[PDB]
Amino acid sequence: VFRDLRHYIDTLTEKLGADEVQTIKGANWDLEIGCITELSAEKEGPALLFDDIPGYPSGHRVFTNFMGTVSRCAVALGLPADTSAMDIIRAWKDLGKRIEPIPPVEVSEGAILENVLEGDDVDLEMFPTPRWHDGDGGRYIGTACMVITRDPDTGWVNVGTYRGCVQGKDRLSLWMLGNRHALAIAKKYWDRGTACPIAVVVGCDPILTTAAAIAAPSGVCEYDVAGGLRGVGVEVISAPGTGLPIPANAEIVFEGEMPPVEEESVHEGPFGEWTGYFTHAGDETVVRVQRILHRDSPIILGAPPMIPTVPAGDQAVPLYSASVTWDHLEASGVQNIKGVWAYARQLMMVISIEQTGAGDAMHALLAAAGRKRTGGVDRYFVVVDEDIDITDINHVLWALFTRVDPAESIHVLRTPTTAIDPRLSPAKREAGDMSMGIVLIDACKPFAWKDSYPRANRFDEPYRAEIRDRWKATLPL
Amino acid sequence: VFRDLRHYIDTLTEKLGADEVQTIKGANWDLEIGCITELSAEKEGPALLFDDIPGYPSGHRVFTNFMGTVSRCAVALGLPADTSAMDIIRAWKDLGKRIEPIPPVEVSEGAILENVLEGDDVDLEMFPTPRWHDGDGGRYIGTACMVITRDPDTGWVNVGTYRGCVQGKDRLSLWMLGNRHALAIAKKYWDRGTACPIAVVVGCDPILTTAAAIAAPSGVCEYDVAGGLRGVGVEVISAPGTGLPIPANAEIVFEGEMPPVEEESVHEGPFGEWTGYFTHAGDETVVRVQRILHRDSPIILGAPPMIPTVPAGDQAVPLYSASVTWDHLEASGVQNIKGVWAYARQLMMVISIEQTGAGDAMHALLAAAGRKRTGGVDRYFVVVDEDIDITDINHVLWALFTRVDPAESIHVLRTPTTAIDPRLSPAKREAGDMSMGIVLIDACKPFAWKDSYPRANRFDEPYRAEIRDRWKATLPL
Amino acid sequence: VFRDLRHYIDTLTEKLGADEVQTIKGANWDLEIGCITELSAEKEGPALLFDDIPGYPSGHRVFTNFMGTVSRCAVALGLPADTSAMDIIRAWKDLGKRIEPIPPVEVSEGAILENVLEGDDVDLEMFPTPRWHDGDGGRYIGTACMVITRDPDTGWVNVGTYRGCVQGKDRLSLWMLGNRHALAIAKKYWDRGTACPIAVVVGCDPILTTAAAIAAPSGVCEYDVAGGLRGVGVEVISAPGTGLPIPANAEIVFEGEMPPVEEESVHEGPFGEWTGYFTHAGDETVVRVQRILHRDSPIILGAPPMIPTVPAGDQAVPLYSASVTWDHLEASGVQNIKGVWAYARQLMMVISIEQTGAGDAMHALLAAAGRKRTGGVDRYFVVVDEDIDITDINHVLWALFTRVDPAESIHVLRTPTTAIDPRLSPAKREAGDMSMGIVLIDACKPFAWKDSYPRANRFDEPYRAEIRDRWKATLPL
Ligand SMILES: Cc1cc2c3c(c1C)C(C)(C)CC=[N+]3c1c([nH]c(=O)[nH]c1=O)N2C[C@H](O)[C@H](O)[C@H](O)COP(=O)(O)O
Ligand SMILES: Cc1cc2c3c(c1C)C(C)(C)CC=[N+]3c1c([nH]c(=O)[nH]c1=O)N2C[C@H](O)[C@H](O)[C@H](O)COP(=O)(O)O
Ligand SMILES: Cc1cc2c3c(c1C)C(C)(C)CC=[N+]3c1c([nH]c(=O)[nH]c1=O)N2C[C@H](O)[C@H](O)[C@H](O)COP(=O)(O)O
Ligand SMILES: [Mn+2]
Ligand SMILES: [Mn+2]
Ligand SMILES: [Mn+2]
Ligand code: NA
Ligand code: NA
Ligand code: NA
Repeated sequence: VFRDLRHYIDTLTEKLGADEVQTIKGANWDLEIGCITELSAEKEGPALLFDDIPGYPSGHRVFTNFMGTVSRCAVALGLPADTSAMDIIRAWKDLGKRIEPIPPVEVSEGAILENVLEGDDVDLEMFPTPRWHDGDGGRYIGTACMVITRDPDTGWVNVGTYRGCVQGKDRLSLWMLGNRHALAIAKKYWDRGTACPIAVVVGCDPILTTAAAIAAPSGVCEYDVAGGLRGVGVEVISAPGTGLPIPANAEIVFEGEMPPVEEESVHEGPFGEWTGYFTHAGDETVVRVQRILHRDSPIILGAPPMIPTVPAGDQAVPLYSASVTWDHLEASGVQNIKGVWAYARQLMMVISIEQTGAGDAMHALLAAAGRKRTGGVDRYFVVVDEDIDITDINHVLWALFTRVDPAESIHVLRTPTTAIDPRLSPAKREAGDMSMGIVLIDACKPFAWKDSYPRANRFDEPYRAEIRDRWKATLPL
Repeated sequence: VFRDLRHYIDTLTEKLGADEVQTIKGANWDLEIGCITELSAEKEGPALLFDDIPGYPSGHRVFTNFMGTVSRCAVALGLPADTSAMDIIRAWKDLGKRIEPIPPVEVSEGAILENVLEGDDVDLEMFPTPRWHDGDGGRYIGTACMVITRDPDTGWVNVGTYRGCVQGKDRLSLWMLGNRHALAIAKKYWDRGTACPIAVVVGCDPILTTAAAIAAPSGVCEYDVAGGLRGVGVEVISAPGTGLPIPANAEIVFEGEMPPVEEESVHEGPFGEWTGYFTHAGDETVVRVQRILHRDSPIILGAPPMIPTVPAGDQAVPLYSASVTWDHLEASGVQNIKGVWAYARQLMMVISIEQTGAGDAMHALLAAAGRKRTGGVDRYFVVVDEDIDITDINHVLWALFTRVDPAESIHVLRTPTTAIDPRLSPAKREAGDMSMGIVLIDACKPFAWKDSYPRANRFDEPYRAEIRDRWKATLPL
Repeated sequence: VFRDLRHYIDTLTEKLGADEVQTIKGANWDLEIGCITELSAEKEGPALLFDDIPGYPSGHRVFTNFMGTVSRCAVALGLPADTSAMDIIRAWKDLGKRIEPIPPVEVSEGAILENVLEGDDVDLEMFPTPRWHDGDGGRYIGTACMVITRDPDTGWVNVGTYRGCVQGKDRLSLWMLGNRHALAIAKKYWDRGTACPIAVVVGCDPILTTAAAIAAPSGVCEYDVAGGLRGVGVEVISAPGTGLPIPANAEIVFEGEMPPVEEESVHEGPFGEWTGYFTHAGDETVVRVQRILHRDSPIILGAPPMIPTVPAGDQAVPLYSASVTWDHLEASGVQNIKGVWAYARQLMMVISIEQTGAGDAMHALLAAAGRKRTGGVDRYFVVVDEDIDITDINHVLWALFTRVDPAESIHVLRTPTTAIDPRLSPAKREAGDMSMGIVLIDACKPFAWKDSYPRANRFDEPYRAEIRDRWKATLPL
């Protein structure tokens, strides 16, 4: 529950020390910002606040890696700064069950109205938008962002997150996969020979984009869902030109209309997919930007895609993957679950149970492998006992390294993949052949003889936590 | 919604002709009744009403195979006599979602009070109980039955179905698997050095035992659930001796108490498990029978176990298996489901989808294989396209025979089984080794080339149904 | 040993009651007859005798499903109406060994001469020929039929069964696979610039077509073989126009000549292959029909292809498949064979042995899998112990469901298939790639521990037969 981006940054330095966010002066938008973000992300550095970008006025800032740590996700979710990775999951999972839609609160004034820019004054190049990676088609101002549209017939307002590239001083490309709600709406104003009116937020309260990104059902306005996660409706404004609701204290908004493909498209160069590879460039859907709103010292909220095994700068904890699988395991009557986690979004799913029967391990693997398809590359599935910290790749590895008989525990299944999968050959795709496969890896102590298992040389968790909280100041631990 | 067994039999002959139930005179309780039931069941004969059993008074009857057909399950569920097998599933599945507990209705009079028998008059041998199979430990009067107990502290009343063998003129053995609600309750009166008071119904309205058998949650009195499936609470009576609620128009009730194992057990010979094999004999939990209630011409409702690939005389349609898997496939986001069915309870699960993507088939297989473990022998899983009648073993076979590449479509998975599995070796069990396996068989037309699939030489379903309903009288069809 | 079709129908109602054959009035040749045949066949109804077909004179009849039951095959083979399925096999197998060629008996008069039709009077459309399935290329009067030709040089007369479609009022298409004896002969009269003279029988004594269908060696006139199975030579007539021998009391004969492909072909639409799929339409070999002979109230003997897992209306017992495999198992020194059966012609072969050694089961599987290739789709092979009724799909299933360890007993072999196989992809065929595979499934009680196998809950066979023959009238059983 944040007022705006700045309340969030503050909150971070309140709960974590002034070191938790660090301001960087004189990095360049071209490659340099992105490359810093990527390395800092790998090293779980501070959240980065980029200032005095050469060619740009002071306070014209970029904020990256803003939720690229466990402890950060906890603050953002407003739990104790020191809440465990798996506790966050437990929390998220259970929030899921007790949240009702709380609508946005109208509100009359707000920081978004400090600088409004119309007709000629509309220059997208005014922002210090980075070119995040060599090979991007342009500069992607719209990453951790909101794309807002209103259904004209009902009045549902849908906020989702589509990549937005700067295509000129008044054009912003968006890429929406076929099935996107924004597009569903959009087509109402097309089959009526108007444009589809749209606003697009490119910096603001991260809880809001956390929500924009949530795969909310149709008809359901993800503004409400945000209200749900914070507990009070979000402070909002009729955008002047289009009427659409935008955040009162947002950082930067573009308003205006998006016509049909057949009338104006632009070339939307590649950008990185979630699997850590560049997707395809095409002629994409573009928006004519008619208004720019921005606060003084406007910050862009930047989440450029990284390879998925790097901490994800916009939520390092895999909230959705971990939690939704966990609900499926329960529904699938798997028992004594101690934890569910995902590395690289969903490419290794990990499950920690307490085995009470011979079939538990294989039952959890098949359960996890059969859950609701999402992003359509699946690969590894790993079950382990209740003494493995599955949020700690090292610990999971040691289990894969020391509790797996490869002749018995590795189950390679031959199954199809999806076009998105970087490992499908041109020859295969073209022939409609989607064969890939998955691995079910049973890394559990064998049940028949579990009590006879060699004992781990490692401190128990309680003690680990006694020493941690005792040697708090002194030493990272 | 039946008044009693006799309303049900009537209903059967009303909806199906007087041929649907047939009365059999002069078969013997020893083997002969059972053996007739088994063959008639295989041939989907009439529901059998056994009369003039030698050594027994007229009207002392046995009723078997009472729901051993699709069309019978439909009448019992009170849908059109001619409702399709899969329509029944669709119905059951959806009833599941709209039923609330409707409690039993007290009622003052009823047919159960025509003959009450106390102290010396209590002779279990009075009933023409069959010895259903050679190898049964005795005569099993308690098959399609209700075992009623009341929790003394709360007052929850639990009705479940445990095998009941006649162990003398006043003793009835029951076998309850460790985790049975009756036993949960029972242990309250043991840890208090009283017996556990119990009544046991051995003939009555089959909807009632349909419900007794439903794996209802703890705390939940499956009398209510019966109320749910019929739409009105069930007509019921405080049994005189124990207070427990029993059906007003029931056929035969035994009331009395069951002490702890350590005080009186009996040898409870084998009887057939659901997998079509004899389980183990042991010293079992026994009930001292103190009252016998029975109507004039009392009928025993008999469901002896058959091998599971025979039509199950007590519900030939696999209501629970088919429906609960279907809910899991939905939850697991499998789509365009046309049908789910099970042969031999759950040993082949079959799923009919309409493929819209390369991964559908394997996704449905894994989804089904990971669902909530129940009876703990799993074996085959089969997915097919939307033109297969999966309720017709012949049609499913032809798909397994003509749409499976064995080198690509048969996925043998190595997984553990449970002690109940007749194929686990003594050597394995003793060593705690439960290895068995399952098969995922993709019997779908290959998606990459589906439109090029050879065309089936078989009448479309609409036409099949035009000719069927047109040539109705004339010819079985 | 039947006089003609009518002696056969009679024989059926003599041995089985008047219910065994049922006369159907006012079904239409277009689809309706076929669709009734198919459903009645699935339900093992009566043999169907179709009368008063709209547009057609009375007694112009169609007879289907004429041998679509075990008990029917027994009557046809003239054994006790109640001979077991496997007894029929045992009988067939052993007949095979004691039959010598008994030639046809000349005879002077016969029912075939009641109506002869020449030049203009030749109208094939006169018969109430059904269009058996939607998708057939025309109406297939020639299904359960005889195609008779005489070798001009030697005088061998060959009768085989090729599909015959009505192609006009005086043209009948035949499709002969490359290697067919009729064609072998035919080519003698082509390489001599005459037509090949031919007669084609389309209703008659079913023993005769049983024989026409028998894959008799070259040089061997399958008229003789018929003599062998009945014990007396068959009553026969020089057809007037061509001289060829035809049955004295046949129902319907067409006589005339068939020229070479290059001189007159017709389009021979698809019809159903034995694997339950439509084959390819092509330009086919046609016969110019010059004579029509028919008895008063002439019946067409109709065996339309059904999917192979339906009871085959023309012999539900798989005489040839079951018996010839059985001889191979013997020759392959497999021992204590109790039974061999086939479902869907040959797509699951089943073998029942009495195991006396560790290697028996796998030895029977490989033996069966290596036998003489016939129709060129093979798929499943199943061995079981001597207590399985392998003629009862339910019983075989329960064995596959409860006696197979999938991790040990399922042997998938990678082997090529043939073009006929509906599951081979266009891409594969075109590349000359015939990979498919087969499964060897050992469903035997494991020998090492067989005596410890859980005991079947099912009535022994003797008793099953005591109750069956005791409760004969009373109840189907
Ligand atoms: C978090 C997030 C989600 C992206 C996304 C990105 C991020 C960071 C980017 C900016 C890094 C790369 C682009 N993204 C796209 C995307 N969906 C889409 O169709 N096109 C995209 O370009 N999504 C998915 C989208 O955010 C969620 O699936 C929404 O719930 C879908 O919105 P909707 O349900 O209202 O249609
Ligand atoms: C339909 C049915 C279910 C049997 C059953 C049978 C049938 C026909 C028989 C009579 C053929 C063989 C015996 N049965 C037993 C049984 N559960 C058990 O612990 N012991 C048994 O002997 N069950 C299971 C029981 O009916 C259901 O699982 C109940 O929902 C469990 O009751 P509860 O939930 O109240 O404890
Ligand atoms: C029983 C039977 C066998 C058919 C047959 C059918 C049936 C019902 C039909 C009518 C349903 C479909 C068509 N059939 C053809 C066929 N052989 C062939 O080359 N073309 C066919 O069209 N055969 C095979 C033929 O009957 C036997 O293989 C003969 O033994 C071969 O005759 P021959 O040995 O004298 O050449
Ligand atoms: Mn949405
Ligand atoms: Mn219960
Ligand atoms: Mn021949
Ligand atoms: Na969204
Ligand atoms: Na119950
Ligand atoms: Na032949």
